[PDB]
Amino acid sequence: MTKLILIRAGETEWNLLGKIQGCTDIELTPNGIQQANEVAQQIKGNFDIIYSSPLHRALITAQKIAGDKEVHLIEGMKEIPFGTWEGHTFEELNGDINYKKFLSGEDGCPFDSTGMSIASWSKKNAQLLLDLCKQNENKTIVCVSHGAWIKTSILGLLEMEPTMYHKFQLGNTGITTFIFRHGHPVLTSFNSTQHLL
Amino acid sequence: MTKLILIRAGETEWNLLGKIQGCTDIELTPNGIQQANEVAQQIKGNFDIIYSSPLHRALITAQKIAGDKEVHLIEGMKEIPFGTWEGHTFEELNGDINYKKFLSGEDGCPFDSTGMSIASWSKKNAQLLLDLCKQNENKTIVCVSHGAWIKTSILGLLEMEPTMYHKFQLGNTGITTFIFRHGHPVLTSFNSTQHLL
Repeated sequence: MTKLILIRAGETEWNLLGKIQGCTDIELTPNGIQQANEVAQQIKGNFDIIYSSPLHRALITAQKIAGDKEVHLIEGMKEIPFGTWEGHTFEELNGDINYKKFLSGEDGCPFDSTGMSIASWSKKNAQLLLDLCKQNENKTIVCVSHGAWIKTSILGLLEMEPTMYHKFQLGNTGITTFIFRHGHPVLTSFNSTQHLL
Repeated sequence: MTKLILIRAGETEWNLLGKIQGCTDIELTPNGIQQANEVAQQIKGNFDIIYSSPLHRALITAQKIAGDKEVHLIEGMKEIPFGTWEGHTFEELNGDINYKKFLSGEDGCPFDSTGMSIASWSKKNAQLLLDLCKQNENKTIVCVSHGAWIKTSILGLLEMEPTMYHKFQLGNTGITTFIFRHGHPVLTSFNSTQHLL
């Protein structure tokens, strides 16, 4: 009954460049809008309620999916801040100490100098998503958000070590779904992208 | 680049009952065959080599997908034996000590009285798939196999605790994909089933 659907925002120019957006409010590419429409077509109108991050790339994606429904903004669902890392590619971060930890597992995998980590964001976002699911018990919930945000959410809900973050790759408009088999969540799909051409 | 595609076999009557097949060679339902067509239609022959479990439910699904190509049998790809538990639902196993261990984590989560577990199958199936990937370095490899076999493969490739098995739910003709970034495997999709009508 209670079904959770996590959808990554559509494509942006910074995505194509490998440029870390984080909180930077970059707009969709024309292809990123096509992606939003194709994922909107896949979902049809199935969900009961749809939430979104307020960032444009996410919000526009959610509005295509929503069709006639309201899109409920959730600031908490905004992309994880990458701080100083924002504006750079990962290749440029090679001489960063916190990036060396981010990969290794040290200090729960720090996001630059944001004071926060894969470990903290996992607990935090998981707790958010669980509260939403309680709020909408026995409904199908769609949440449109971002790559880091969604990946930490997955680790959080499933209770996975922070270094598992680097073993999941999540695409633009990638569908990731949970159900709750006991009281705990169960992953039913991850990064389903068959709706794209 | 090396791409791995793990596909679960089509539906059977034992699947609809929640009945544990394991090694028993149950045939597809007419719907299971319709699923096999649909997944074959999605894949569109878009792979370089295809391997399969020799059990009919898997092999027939591989044959639909393969179309023109040869389906390479691998005995090691056959569904994990469930021994004692084969021919039963999970609800029937309530009084089994090994089933309580299978859930909890004890002894690497034993599969009945087979002398084997989620832990041992994880290492073993991980190992097999890596050898297959080495043999076909830089090709797109399809492997048709079964629920438990694929889930243990995921845990083994991603190096996860046996108990995580109960947090993944995989469907008939569910697509699951890996690539290899930095030498190590990265999950790009799990249980993608948008091809099903």
